[PDB]
Amino acid sequence: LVDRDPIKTSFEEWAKPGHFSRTIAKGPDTTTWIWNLHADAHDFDSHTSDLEEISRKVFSAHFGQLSIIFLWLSGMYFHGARFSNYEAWLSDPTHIGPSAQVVWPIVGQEILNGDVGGGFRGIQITSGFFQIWRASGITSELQLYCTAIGALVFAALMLFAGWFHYHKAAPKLAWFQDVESMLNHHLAGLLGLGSLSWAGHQVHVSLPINQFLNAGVDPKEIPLPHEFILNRDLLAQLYPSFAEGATPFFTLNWSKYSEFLTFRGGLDPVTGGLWLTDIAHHHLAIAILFLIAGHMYRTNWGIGHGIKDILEAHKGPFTGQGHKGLYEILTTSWHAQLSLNLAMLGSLTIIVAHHMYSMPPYPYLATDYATQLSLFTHHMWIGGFLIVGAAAHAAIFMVRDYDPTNRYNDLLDRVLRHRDAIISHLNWVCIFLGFHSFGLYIHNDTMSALGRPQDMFSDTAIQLQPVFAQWIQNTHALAPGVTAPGETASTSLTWGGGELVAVGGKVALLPIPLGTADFLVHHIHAFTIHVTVLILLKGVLFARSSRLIPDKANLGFRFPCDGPGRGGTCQVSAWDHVFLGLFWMYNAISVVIFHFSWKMQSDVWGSISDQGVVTHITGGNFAQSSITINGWLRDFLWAQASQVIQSYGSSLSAYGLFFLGAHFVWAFSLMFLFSGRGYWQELIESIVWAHNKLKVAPATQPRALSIIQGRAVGVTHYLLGGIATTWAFFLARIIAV
Amino acid sequence: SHSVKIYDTCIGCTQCVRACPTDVLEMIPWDGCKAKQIASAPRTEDCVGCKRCESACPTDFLSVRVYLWHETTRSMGLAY
Amino acid sequence: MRDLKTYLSVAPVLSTLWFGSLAGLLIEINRLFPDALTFPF
Amino acid sequence: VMLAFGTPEKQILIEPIFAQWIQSAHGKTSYGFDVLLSSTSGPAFNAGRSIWLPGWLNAINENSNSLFLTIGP
Amino acid sequence: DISGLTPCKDSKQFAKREKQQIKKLESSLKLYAPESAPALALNAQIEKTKRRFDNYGKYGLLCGSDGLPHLIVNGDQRHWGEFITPGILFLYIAGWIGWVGRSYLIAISGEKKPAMKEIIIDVPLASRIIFRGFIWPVAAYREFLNGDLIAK
Ligand code: CLA
Ligand code: CLA
Ligand code: CLA
Ligand SMILES: CC1=C(/C=C/C(C)=C/C=C/C(C)=C/C=C/C=C(C)/C=C/C=C(C)/C=C/C2=C(C)CCCC2(C)C)C(C)(C)CCC1
Ligand code: SF4
Ligand code: SF4
Repeated sequence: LVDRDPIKTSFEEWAKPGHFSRTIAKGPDTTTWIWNLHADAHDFDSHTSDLEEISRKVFSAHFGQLSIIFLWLSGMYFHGARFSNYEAWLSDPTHIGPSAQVVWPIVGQEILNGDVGGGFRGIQITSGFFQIWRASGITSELQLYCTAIGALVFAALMLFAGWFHYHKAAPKLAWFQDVESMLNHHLAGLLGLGSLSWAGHQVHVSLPINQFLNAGVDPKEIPLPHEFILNRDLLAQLYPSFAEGATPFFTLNWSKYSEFLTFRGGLDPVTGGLWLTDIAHHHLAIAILFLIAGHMYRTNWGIGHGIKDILEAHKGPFTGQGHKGLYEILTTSWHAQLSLNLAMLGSLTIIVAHHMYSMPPYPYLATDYATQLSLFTHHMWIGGFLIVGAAAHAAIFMVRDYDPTNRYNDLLDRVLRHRDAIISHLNWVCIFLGFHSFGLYIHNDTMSALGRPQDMFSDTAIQLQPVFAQWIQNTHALAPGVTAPGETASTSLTWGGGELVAVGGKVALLPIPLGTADFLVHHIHAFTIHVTVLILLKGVLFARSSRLIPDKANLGFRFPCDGPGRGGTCQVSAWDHVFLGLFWMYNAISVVIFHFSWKMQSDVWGSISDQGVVTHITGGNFAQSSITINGWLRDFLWAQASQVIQSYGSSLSAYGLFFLGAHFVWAFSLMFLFSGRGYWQELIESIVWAHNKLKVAPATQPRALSIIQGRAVGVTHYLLGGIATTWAFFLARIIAV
Repeated sequence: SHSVKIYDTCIGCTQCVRACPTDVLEMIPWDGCKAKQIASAPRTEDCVGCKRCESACPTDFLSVRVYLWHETTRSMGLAY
Repeated sequence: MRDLKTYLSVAPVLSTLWFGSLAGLLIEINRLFPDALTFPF
Repeated sequence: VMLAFGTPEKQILIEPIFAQWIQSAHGKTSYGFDVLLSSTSGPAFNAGRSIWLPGWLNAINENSNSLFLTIGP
Repeated sequence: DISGLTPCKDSKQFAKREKQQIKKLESSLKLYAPESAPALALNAQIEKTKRRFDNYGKYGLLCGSDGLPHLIVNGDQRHWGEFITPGILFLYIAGWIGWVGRSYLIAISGEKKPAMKEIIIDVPLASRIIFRGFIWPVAAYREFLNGDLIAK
């Protein structure tokens, strides 16, 4: 199912911009043509109506994405070998700050090459690559150079594959629609075999090298990874069970492998991370489970399941026919699959962000506060963006590919017939949550201002205790020995076990208390999430029609309005709902990251002394100061911003410059959001007049930006400015202290 | 009700009546253009004011003009 | 190739080349004569 | 940017010469321009030296009030 | 002493600023071995700072009460290098750029599809036009005198 040489390789189409569209290829009468060229670059569905060609175009771009990712990985690995102090950091991870970037001295920018330890001058990095390299057994820079070379080779291979599968042998449509085979392969081979290979690498390389490192041996005296394979005596000395070979595995005497395959739980006191034996056992079990899961769906040999057969058998007295017809929708529309995958990926990213901080998987990662904060905020933002994109593409599918005549589905029909109740109930829930979550903050502020601290919602006057979460913490703290007999310690130290882990005089992790403030902040999170969901679902559900504009589907997915009639019809399209929900996503993620930062700085992170007294960074003021808006403004925003505003003249002045630059970018966006196109089109007419006077009027007539373009520019600049401000503030605050 | 007017720069291409979301505009015979036609607005009480007619006029400046005026239950598009 | 030369004359590529050469020249000039506040000649 | 890199002497600081000249024309002696009312031998100073110039010059040359404050870049 | 300013070479605050910067730079040098590359970089930075301060002292700038140089733009011949000469150079360069752009725009105005020559530049024609802007003042003045500069 491939075609030989579908499209000739030529430079002819390079010299004719806009060849993908008939209208754009005509020529640039005005300046709107240039903007329209870029906005429709990757909309393959608008270029042609053939599903096979769209699938072939989609298949090739992923190869370019993979090549770009491989180039990025190659650069990251190469910079750590040539412009880094990784070897010096390896001998003292607790007193040296990782750095992998140096700057050329031209205009006085060499001040950014601050001292970081190990006789090195550079920029301190917070991506956590040093911990990953240490956990993999990497010791010298030659291995990093080899990894960079391999990544370059893989990027070249990906680029060649991308060219080949589009210009020499393009698969047919019947190849793409083999969902059962694709699922079987991506489950058994992509995931299970990868987990098995990583488990093997961890067993044979990471474990002995990491044990030698934790023993305190000089990294230059540790035997090379290949010495543990050729010389089984070394492994037998390290692990006696290796002397028996693979015989216990094939005789089901798996108890002999308990030395390097454990079920301990908790953190390693030496490094502050999870035990590597637990990780190896976890990867082995996950590989087995994924290998089993990949033999469910039917193929050329009869045995297995048919996804259509599974779907068609589920229906209920409330839902009618049920899931019949969903198989044909998901195997014919690219947008629905994209929306579902984007939503699932965003949720998974948020879950990963939440899980990484409380269960540190890398050595010397819990005590690196900047890395933890950066990873948390980065992954949360990525998850939010993916979640928004899911709804955007769901609306796109609803507008374009919906067709009840040939693709009828009962479940989709029933949802669209009672959307008013869903929207009204969601509106009521949002209003109730906003009143009963944010209103308690204003009450506390008013009572504090009036001089009545005894009438506030606080731990000392009127308690609002999160009794349900405390019960979960108590249950999980008592899990070992009762409901998890095979475990020695709890999964996390934050459950409330009472034990504290200190590495290098710093607090890695300890139980986290929950009080009245956590109740309020959690309900604030719920309120913001509910409002965002309301906006996106209202946008998706009313994409085709409404009581105001019955024929909204004919106007398309991205149109500005339908005139000033009916009192005003501004921003009625589904695109405008995504444009509006991006702001609320930004708001929710900012509140969440502020909560995380303040809570960790106030109740977890700190230093321990010889007598064992913990002194936190901010002194534990979160409980009594976060219950008012004035407290958030004073003890968090005003107090913690002194690091970034006093960074001039030092190696951290770049963050100080980025603070003001992001301020300017954020403030600059309000011009596009608060104004309209007619004023700017009328203003241009006067500017064109004087150019005509001096014979400098261009033939490409200048036109003001369209309404949609202006809204997009405004939202983009707004988001960029806000995120850059928060990034600069966080990094400047956390690197110094 | 809104006010809709037609001016004698009409060329009678029937583009405004086809874009009308309600039944407001119509064509009548005329003399003064090649097409021998001109538009008319006999049912302005059904006008909503979305101004789709002006988006379809090919004449340099519009031969059909809509002036927003006193609002009723029909011109506001309410189905309460 | 005529079509390859045509693609090199498009606005973004020409602008990128011009600005790269310009930035290189300015950086070299500032490297040769650093910290200039007044015109002494 | 000059302050960020730790070299404050690279700033572009420009004196408000014209406003300082105007201030000196009113009798202020903090810039050493010596023009008009700041010059004791000019016709303008000699004309009004016996009516209002003493009090105005006393008030303008005292640096605690808000009368013609000193200016800079 | 214009507006009560003092020369850089006679200002004590200027020397204090130089000493403070040098002392701040020398503190980080004690953390590294003399043969190490960061020591060489810090030595070069110290030498550059000393050279910059000496050059500022030599050029006859004026310092304020804070020990910072100030620029006089009123037209005094003693300070024509701060504003006048760079201004003339900038005016010449900007006129060159504008004249080249206007000439290129005028040249392609008579073509069948002039908008196509604006997104895809006619490189030989532009290159032939680029060198012409070196004498832009004379051409502009003579075009103004003949009444060709302003569109009718
Ligand atoms: C797997 C991820 C994925 C994929 C494959 C797609 C794919 C697609 N999306 Mg999409 N989208 C995604 C995620 C994704 N999206 C997410 C997460 C969101 C939410 C933010 C959206 C929101 C979204 C909207 C709102 C729209 C699409 C549209 C489209 C289609 C046309 C794309 C196009 O023309 O863009 C062209 C690409 C660009 C113009 C580049 C944008 C430049 C960015 C925004 C600025 C970057 C700033 C940068 C840092 C500054 C450096 C600049 C430099 C020059 C100096 C295409 C099928 C469009 C569509 O289907 O219309 C019918 C459409 O209207 N998407
Ligand atoms: C060579 C082309 C050219 C020329 C001769 C002029 C000339 C003029 N412009 Mg102008 N302008 C241009 C391009 C040009 N513009 C472009 C491309 C833009 C869009 C960014 C503008 C935007 C603009 C505004 C918004 C305004 C002017 C104004 C003016 C007048 C005041 C003088 C001045 O410095 O304004 C300032 C000039 C600028 C800020 C323009 C920026 C410099 C551009 C980027 C140079 C680009 C040149 C171009 C690449 C030529 C390529 C040549 C190559 C093919 C060989 C003056 C008649 C002002 C006026 O009096 O209103 C009528 C005014 O308010 N211009
Ligand atoms: C249109 C631009 C513009 C505007 C609105 C102002 C407005 C103002 N200036 Mg001002 N100024 C300008 C340009 C401008 N300036 C330029 C370009 C220079 C440098 C020469 C100065 C230098 C300057 C000084 C030194 C002082 C002011 C001050 C003031 C304030 C008091 C009024 C006054 O003295 O007028 C001044 C009006 C002018 C100087 C006219 C300039 C307008 C022309 C058309 C600009 C053309 C530039 C020209 C091409 C340069 C050629 C030089 C070349 C030969 C090298 C007032 C707010 C005073 C103040 O109160 O500061 C606190 C003050 O002391 N200005
Ligand atoms: C880091 C990195 C890199 C590299 C990588 C690598 C180097 C990898 C490797 C990998 C590997 C190297 C893998 C492997 C694998 C293997 C496997 C997967 C196997 C399997 C096997 C099996 C499954 C078997 C089974 C069995 C049974 C069951 C029964 C009978 C017996 C036997 C044994 C046969 C690069 C440069 C790219 C860049 C980026 C980053
Ligand atoms: S009103 Fe406009 S569209 Fe209708 S006939 Fe006249 S010119 Fe044509
Ligand atoms: S404004 Fe709208 S409703 Fe009124 S006549 Fe025009 S198209 Fe019809």
